[PDB]
Amino acid sequence: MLDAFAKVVAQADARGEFLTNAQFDALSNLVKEGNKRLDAVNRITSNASTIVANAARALFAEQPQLIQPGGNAYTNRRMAACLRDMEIILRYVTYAILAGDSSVLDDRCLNGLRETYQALGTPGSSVAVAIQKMKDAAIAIANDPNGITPGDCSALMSEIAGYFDRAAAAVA
Amino acid sequence: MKTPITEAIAAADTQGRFLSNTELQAVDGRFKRAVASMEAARALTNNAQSLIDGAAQAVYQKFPYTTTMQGSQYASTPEGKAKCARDIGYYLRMVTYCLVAGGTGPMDEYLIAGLSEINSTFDLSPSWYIEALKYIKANHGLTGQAAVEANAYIDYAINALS
Ligand SMILES: *[C@@H](C)[C@H]1/C(=C/c2[nH]c(/C=C3N=C(/C=C4\NC(=O)C(CC)=C4C)C(C)=C\3CCC(=O)O)c(CCC(=O)O)c2C)NC(=O)[C@@H]1C
Ligand SMILES: *[C@H](C)[C@H]1/C(=C/c2[nH]c(/C=C3N=C(/C=C4\NC(=O)C(CC)=C4C)C(C)=C\3CCC(=O)O)c(CCC(=O)O)c2C)NC(=O)[C@@H]1C
Ligand SMILES: *[C@H](C)[C@H]1/C(=C/c2[nH]c(/C=C3N=C(/C=C4\NC(=O)C(CC)=C4C)C(C)=C\3CCC(=O)O)c(CCC(=O)O)c2C)NC(=O)[C@@H]1C
Repeated sequence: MLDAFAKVVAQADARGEFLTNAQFDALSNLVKEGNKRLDAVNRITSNASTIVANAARALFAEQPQLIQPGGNAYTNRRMAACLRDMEIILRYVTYAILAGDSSVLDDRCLNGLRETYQALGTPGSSVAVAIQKMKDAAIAIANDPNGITPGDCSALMSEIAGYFDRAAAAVA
Repeated sequence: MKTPITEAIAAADTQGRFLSNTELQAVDGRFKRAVASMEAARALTNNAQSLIDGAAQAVYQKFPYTTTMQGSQYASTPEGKAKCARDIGYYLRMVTYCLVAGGTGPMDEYLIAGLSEINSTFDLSPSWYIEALKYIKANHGLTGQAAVEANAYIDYAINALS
């Protein structure tokens, strides 16, 4: 697993090189902006059950065939597996946010996930939609100006969006 | 790779759970420490060649036989001196990487794993590399906690050679 710092170190080590000033500057900026990253992780983590439930309700309002009998989310066992999958993906995304690198999400969650759903008959495009709904909810929560010190989190929200988008693309 | 941030993630993942408040506080602490630690890494990087060159001489002055004993494993020859300067550069680079990442992981993974086997197989004396390390610790010219963070990873390397 890599965080943003280890990624830069690994890239540098493969070339046998000390860090450049551009790399130092990028990592120092990540540190200086660190409080915002911690808030995003904290806020999304603290609201995770809400993000999952509302994204699931939205998914099934939009794709009612999933909850018709015979649909992939019909029976409480399959519905519970689906909700669990949404929470798993969200959990690994919060790890990527803390790390500032997608490696943990790629290696421990996304790798092989498309094939897993194909083998099950779970439609990956529906999982991608669930993920995108969680994205929008997580970012509205993480970027909410209420009860937080005013400042610009837009670069971080784009980074967060990219992790969600990368997860959706992995199953789409 | 072990860092304070990946350690926190790994603990949460091991238990299938979201990150705890105590894990976020651990990353905050890493961010607070990163300031001086990255200061040291830039300083060492900017003066690396002087430190490498000076460290090479420190070793030869402490162990003059490495100057003249015939053998691959000696700085006997110009290629031996190249290999030795290279290795010293490797150790310094690893210290910069630990300072950048906030812990020992880069040196654990890229240098310490297998170190004893490499030094044994290739007839390389650990004392050689310890002397190089002591010279870097005394001549990097850092102070305050930048020197604290740096000398921690230096001592850590000396210990792995002991
Ligand atoms: C974007 C995410 C929104 C935003 C973020 C923002 N936060 C701060 C300042 C702080 N954030 C924290 C949070 C933590 N510190 C920790 O150690 C932990 C783990 C337990 C957390 C969650 C803290 C302590 C601060 C400093 C004190 C404070 O509340 O001001 C800022 C200010 C700038 C900075 O980086 O310090 C900002 C901008 N603000 C917004 O408007 C976004 C919606
Ligand atoms: C929910 C939006 C959609 C859905 C989900 C669904 N998933 C499964 C079964 C499994 N899901 C996984 C995924 C993971 N397990 C892990 O450990 C990890 C990370 C390491 C992931 C990403 C796996 C492995 C399975 C099979 C094994 C298991 O169930 O534990 C199901 C059940 C399939 C069945 O027929 O029993 C379902 C329903 N279905 C939908 O319709 C949503 C689009
Ligand atoms: C300098 C203190 C003394 C010295 C140096 C010397 N080293 C070698 C050969 C090797 N050095 C290493 C060290 C590393 N390889 C790595 O990947 C890492 C971590 C990034 C380290 C620390 C290794 C593995 C070798 C063997 C493989 C190689 O040749 O690269 C030599 C040559 C040994 C030989 O028999 O050809 C020398 C001379 N010798 C002295 O006398 C200096 C005091």
